[PDB]
Amino acid sequence: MIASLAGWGLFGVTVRAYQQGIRKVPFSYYPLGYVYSALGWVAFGYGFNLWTERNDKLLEKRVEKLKESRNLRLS
Amino acid sequence: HHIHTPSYIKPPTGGWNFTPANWKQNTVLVLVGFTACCVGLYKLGEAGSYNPKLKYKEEELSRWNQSAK
Amino acid sequence: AFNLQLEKEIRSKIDSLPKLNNVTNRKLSLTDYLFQNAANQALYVDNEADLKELDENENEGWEKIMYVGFVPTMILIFAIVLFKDDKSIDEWAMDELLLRLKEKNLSDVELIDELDKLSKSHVGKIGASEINKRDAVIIERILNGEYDQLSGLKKKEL
Amino acid sequence: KSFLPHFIPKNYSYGDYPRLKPENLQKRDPYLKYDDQANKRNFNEPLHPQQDDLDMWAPDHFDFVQDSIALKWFGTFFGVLAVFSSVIYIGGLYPEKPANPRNYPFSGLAKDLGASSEEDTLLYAAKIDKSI
Amino acid sequence: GPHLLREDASFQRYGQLRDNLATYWKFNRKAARNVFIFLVAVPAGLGYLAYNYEGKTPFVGKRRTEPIFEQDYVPRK
Amino acid sequence: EQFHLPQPFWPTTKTKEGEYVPKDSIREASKVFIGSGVLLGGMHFRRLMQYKKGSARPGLAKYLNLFSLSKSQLIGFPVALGAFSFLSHSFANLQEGQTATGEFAASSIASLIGLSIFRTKKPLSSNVAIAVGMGSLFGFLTWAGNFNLGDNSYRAALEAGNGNEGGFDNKVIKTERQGFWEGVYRRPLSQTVEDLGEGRGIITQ
Amino acid sequence: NIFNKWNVTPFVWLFATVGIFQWDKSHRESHDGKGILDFLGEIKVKESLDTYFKEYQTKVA
Amino acid sequence: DHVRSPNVSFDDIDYNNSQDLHNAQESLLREQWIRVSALKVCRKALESCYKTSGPNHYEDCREIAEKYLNMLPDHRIQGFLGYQKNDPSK
Amino acid sequence: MLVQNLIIFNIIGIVLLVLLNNNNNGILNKKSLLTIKNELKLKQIGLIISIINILIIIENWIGFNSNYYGFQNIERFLNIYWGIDGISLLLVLLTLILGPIAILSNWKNLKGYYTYYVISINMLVILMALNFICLDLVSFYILFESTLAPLFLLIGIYGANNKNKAAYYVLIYTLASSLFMLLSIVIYYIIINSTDYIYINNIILSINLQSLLFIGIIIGIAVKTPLMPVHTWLPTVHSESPLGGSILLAGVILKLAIYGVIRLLLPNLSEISMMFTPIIYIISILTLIYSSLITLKQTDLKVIIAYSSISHLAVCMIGIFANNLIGINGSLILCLAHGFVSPALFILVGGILYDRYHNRLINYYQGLSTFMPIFSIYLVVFSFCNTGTPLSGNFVGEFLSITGAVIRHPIIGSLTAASVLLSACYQMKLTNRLTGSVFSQYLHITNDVTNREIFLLNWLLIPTIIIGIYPSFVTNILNLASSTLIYSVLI
Ligand SMILES: CCCCCCCCCCCCCCCCCC(=O)OC[C@H](COP(=O)(O)OCCN)OC(=O)CCCCCCCCCCCCCCCCC
Ligand SMILES: CCCCCCCCCCCC(=O)OC[C@H](COP(=O)(O)OCC[N+](C)(C)C)OC(=O)CCCCCCCCCCC
Ligand SMILES: CCCCCCCCCCCC(=O)OC[C@H](COP(=O)(O)OCC[N+](C)(C)C)OC(=O)CCCCCCCCCCC
Ligand SMILES: CCCCCCCCCCCC(=O)OC[C@H](COP(=O)(O)OCC[N+](C)(C)C)OC(=O)CCCCCCCCCCC
Ligand SMILES: CCCCCCCCCCCC(=O)OC[C@H](COP(=O)(O)OCC[N+](C)(C)C)OC(=O)CCCCCCCCCCC
Repeated sequence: MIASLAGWGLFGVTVRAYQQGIRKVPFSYYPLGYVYSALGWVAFGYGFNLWTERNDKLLEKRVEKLKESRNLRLS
Repeated sequence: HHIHTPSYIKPPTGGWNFTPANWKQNTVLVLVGFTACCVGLYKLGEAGSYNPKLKYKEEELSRWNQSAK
Repeated sequence: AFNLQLEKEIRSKIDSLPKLNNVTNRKLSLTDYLFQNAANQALYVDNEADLKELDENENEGWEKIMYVGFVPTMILIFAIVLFKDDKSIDEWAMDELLLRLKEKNLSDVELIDELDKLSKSHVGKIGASEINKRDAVIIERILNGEYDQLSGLKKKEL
Repeated sequence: KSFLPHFIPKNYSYGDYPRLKPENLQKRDPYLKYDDQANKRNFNEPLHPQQDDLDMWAPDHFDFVQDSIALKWFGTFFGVLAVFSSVIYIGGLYPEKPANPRNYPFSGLAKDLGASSEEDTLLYAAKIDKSI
Repeated sequence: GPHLLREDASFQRYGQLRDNLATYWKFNRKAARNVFIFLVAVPAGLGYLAYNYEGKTPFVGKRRTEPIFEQDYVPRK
Repeated sequence: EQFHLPQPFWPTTKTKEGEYVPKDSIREASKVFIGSGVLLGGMHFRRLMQYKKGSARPGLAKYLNLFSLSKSQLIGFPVALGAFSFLSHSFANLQEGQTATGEFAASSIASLIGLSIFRTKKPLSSNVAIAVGMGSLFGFLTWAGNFNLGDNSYRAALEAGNGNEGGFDNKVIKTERQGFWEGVYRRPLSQTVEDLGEGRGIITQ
Repeated sequence: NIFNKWNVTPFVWLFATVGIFQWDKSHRESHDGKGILDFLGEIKVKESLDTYFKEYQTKVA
Repeated sequence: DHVRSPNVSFDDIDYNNSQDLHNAQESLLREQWIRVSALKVCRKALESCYKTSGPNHYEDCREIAEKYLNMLPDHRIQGFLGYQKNDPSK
Repeated sequence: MLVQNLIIFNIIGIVLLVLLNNNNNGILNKKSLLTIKNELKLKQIGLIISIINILIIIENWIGFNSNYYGFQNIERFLNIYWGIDGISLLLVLLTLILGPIAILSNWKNLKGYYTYYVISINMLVILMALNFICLDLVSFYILFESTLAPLFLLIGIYGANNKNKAAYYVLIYTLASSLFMLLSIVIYYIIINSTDYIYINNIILSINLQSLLFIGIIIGIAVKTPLMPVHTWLPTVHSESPLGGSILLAGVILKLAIYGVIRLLLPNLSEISMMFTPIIYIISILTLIYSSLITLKQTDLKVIIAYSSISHLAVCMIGIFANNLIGINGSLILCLAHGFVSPALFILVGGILYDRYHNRLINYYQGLSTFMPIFSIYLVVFSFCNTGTPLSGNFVGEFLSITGAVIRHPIIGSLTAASVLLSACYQMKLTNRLTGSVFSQYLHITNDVTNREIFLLNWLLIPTIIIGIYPSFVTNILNLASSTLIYSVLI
């Protein structure tokens, strides 16, 4: 799961780096902002992964019922 | 004679009556170059060429016509 | 190689000529564009604008990239289309045709003799050419029967 | 005497673009000096909307006679060569063959001309020599 | 740069007009006649040639099934 | 033999021969013509009352001028709508159903009739240009199946088993043509000859 | 100078290509016809490529 | 080495088998390219017969020319889509 | 490996150029050090990135099997399947080779903002290259239309006097027409639940539904080739777009329409394509003939070349809709040959003459051979390539395309031979004038072709002649991929 959270933190680095361009400051200005931004999107990324993992479990349970519903139709 | 503007117009073919000062030196090199691979054309041609009327015997062709019949 | 002491000489001399629009021992490195202080970078451009002001179509900065990266890339492309061991479908089909001729005529003394002595390089040169080879029986057998199996795949007729 | 080429409008209306009589520049006096001697044009001369049809690079305009006269002469010429052809054909003035045209043995060389069997003889045979 | 081209006002006026012919185009009877010919008449002519001979020309390895030369000669007298 | 042209037409229910009781064109056009003239004329005299009630208020006057209809529009609009209803029903009776060509003809003629009444002070070619544009819009409206395909939609077909819910199977071949929304793995070669014809690679060369 | 940078270049390309061309033929005399570029890597075969295609079409279904 | 044609017909497979339909498509393509190879060999015989026979080419190469003119219409690539999507017997 | 590396590497390249060139925006008012020599370092990094993209496709080419039927290098990335065949492989390499050429053609003829231009060029190249390796209809449409965003801004910022007209034309002609192609893609996803290439290729739809789907797709394709009568955007866009924009538009963007026929029409709508071929041939033949006669009357140098491109792409459309291998291979070779000659003619006409005299009116130029002999040699050489003179890849493409049309339709396909006459009429009318008579009185003598412009012309001419003399370099790769597109049942 580290690889997924690694990308989310890298997304947060991009968000901060893009913000520096908006505010017209050097990208090395206040380096702690990248650390703050990286962790804020790792937190969102971890919650996002739980959301998607839950969705796949729920989708399988609903699909089983849908297949039984379709088998009756195909007759 | 005229003005050929040869200061900056130097096409591969010469530009208005151009003969370089060292033309004798270059002519021998080109004549050597022309002669050298003119023999190369001859050596390649003798190896690669063939007579298309002698590649297959007339007896080989009679079998072809009957087999394809 | 910023060499700040060298710019000061260059900057001062342009000051000896107050009029405007009326050095080869200078170079920069890759690490200079990112690490020099903001004061020094300003000085270099002020000279570069003024040095260029005091002035054909060469040393434009692209020649090294194209002749070290691009031309070898096209050479590599030229090599691949020349010396890559890749069969095409038409070249495969000719080899397959000769293979099936061998399998249909195993009891053929004459044909297998020519097939074995027909080298792999002359497979695509069958017929009349400069190469002196015996394919008369090989051509004779292809003209006799049909060695494709297309009729065996269309099992439905009209 | 000198007439404009075809498909040259006698009037046009393109807003404020200057309206001028079309001048075929090919006909300009070549012994005058011009700023563009090859094109026979002076600098800043207004161009007709179809000037590309009325300058040196356009196809040459021959005007020795009118087109209808040239077309009438052109038809008159080839009409004579057709009347001459038609008089001989209808009257049949061309000579007859002095000999029966050439014939060949072996059923007119039918076998030598790609005939398979007797069903395709006259398909490929040349004229047949009936006298063995 | 150094203005290496001697700009001609009449050239510029002529070139500007040739780019902007669309402004003055009127869909009159003359324009309608050319529109009909180029976009209706000619496409219809090719339209009927394409579907008339759609699959009606088996010209691959087409054979000769009829003699070319006459066997006998008949004089005209 | 007929030319084999593509037929890009959305699916529609086709009435069996002997069906399609025709609709009275004059009676249907009468209701549209009379009802429109009553409303347009009635709303005209209602707005004249609003004029009399107030004419020194610019806000009311500006809004009333937008909705105001000229005299030739008060007559032309009911006539154009009445002719449209008559010609739409008249052509539909002719063709045993409604077609995009019939609606194109009915709308352009109805527009041209109305345009020649309430657009008298414009060139004739200008009125024809609008009428062709108006007629094309309604022909396109009919071609697209009016506001919805209804029983011919894929969702309707999917509920009737005429969709692709069960998938495909090449072993099954059907003599009858597949449904509009249905896809198959393999088809009878006779159907291809019916569609394309013989020739350039079908059966013969 | 007839040996300038522009005249020599086409000849340098020509001879080098012929040299590599003749080099390749000898390499095909000693490696069962395998070419001089065989060091870069060989060509993937149907069986190895079918498995990727089989897993690609299963997911699509 | 020299790969071989996996002889597989559309008539003996379920198209829902992704790998089996792929083989039938490949199988039909490879049999058509072989017929193109055979046609070229026959044309090679025609050219050699024509050159050698001289004025005798009409008689000497008659059956070779007849065979080439018969094979030419159908010894060309036809694709697999035509037979995959059409059942001739229906 | 291919798609993943081609996207990840270029994103790092895009971010790198932004980080370096935008670190000093904050009221520093400094002089920097990368801004010297027209942002030379930033230009050089982008030039290197373009060349490296060519190296990535090569690594996957070494393992390509020309004797394998089906897509290879099948990959999954961003929930999308990516694969390559013989047809796609050559178009990807053509697209990536033109990347460095587009950058180098605008090496020193931009008024400023070199980092923005280089990024957009590398961004246009990758999006177009990725369009040849996607394996579903929706991914095809995403990459088909994604290029509009950078192309619209590229024209409007770096364009000529009428750039505003040209930017609107490209955005509205192409977006409106492609939305009709999106309608057909939505229908496929509704009734089949997938847009995968292989999945939809096996399904036969009703002959009426195939007609509606064909028309939707053909509207998007016909505008982007372009064909008559929806071609009016191209001459306006080409005359105002920057030189690099014209090279990519004339070298890659137009070839996506032919690839659209190969993917979106031939294997899935096979039955209806045979029905539409006479209509396609009539439209294309008149596109070829009309564009050639219209080109005669043009007075703008870059518009003449733009109309020349329309005539040849009508021939490509004719070949690809032939149902035989000769026409399909001929259309593909003509696409590649055009992909080099057409950008070269824009460099000669809109990159060398325009950079010296800043005027594209034909009336100002004649007798250029007197003081520009090197320019005249390349102008004459590429003019004969553009008219399909033998020994050029254009002729091999044109001859097989015309032959494929004749085999497909002997009567009407014979009109395609007018390309031989008509192309030489307008191309040699322009070349005979630029190299004819006395050197123009409206021009001042200046420098001839420089080393950079010689380099661009040579490396667009070299592939054209190698393909022209030995096209089997291309036909071997295309042979098995093209044979799958033929639809016929001979009994
Ligand atoms: C004692 C007399 C009492 C009178 C009471 C009515 C007051 C006067 C109003 C004028 C009549 C119009 C309204 C009529 C009723 C509303 C329409 C209706 O329900 O249909 C009735 C009429 C006949 O249709 P019928 O088939 O008999 O009804 C169904 C039977 N199964 O169907 C019709 O044909 C009615 C005509 C409608 C067509 C004209 C209207 C369209 C054109 C004008 C548009 C008005 C502005 C647009 C409004 C929408 C704006 C977004
Ligand atoms: C100046 C800069 C210009 C632009 C440069 C572009 C840089 C791109 C950086 C990407 C970083 C990376 O790699 O992210 C990847 C990670 C980890 O992916 P995963 O969890 O394994 O999911 C697997 C991914 N599949 C499905 C492709 C396999 O996901 C992310 O963070 C997602 C990025 C957020 C996008 C916003 C949508 C999600 C929020 C939902 C709210 C509705
Ligand atoms: C558990 C995971 C999250 C942990 C951290 C989250 C709270 C961070 C607060 C730290 C203090 C702070 O923000 O301090 C303020 C700083 C600096 O501001 P500056 O603009 O440089 O001002 C200049 C300051 N001088 C003058 C002192 C130099 O701002 C930042 O660094 C902004 C980063 C905000 C990250 C927001 C993440 C949002 C994620 C949303 C997903 C849906
Ligand atoms: C493959 C997917 C890539 C996706 C990422 C796109 C790039 C992001 C750039 C953000 C940073 C930025 O705005 O930076 C600006 C940079 C560089 O400008 P500059 O010359 O340095 O600016 C001037 C500064 N001076 C004055 C100091 C020199 O402009 C770019 O990069 C432009 C690329 C985007 C153009 C196309 C937009 C299309 C939008 C919709 C896309 C579908
Ligand atoms: C089968 C393929 C053959 C390849 C080799 C053939 C010989 C090549 C000759 C190159 C040198 C040359 O002619 O170009 C250079 C000469 C220069 O003129 P000059 O005589 O030096 O006078 C100089 C005086 N000026 C400056 C007034 C001319 O021409 C020109 O610029 C004239 C313009 C026409 C260009 C001719 C290009 C011909 C290319 C052939 C296209 C297939």
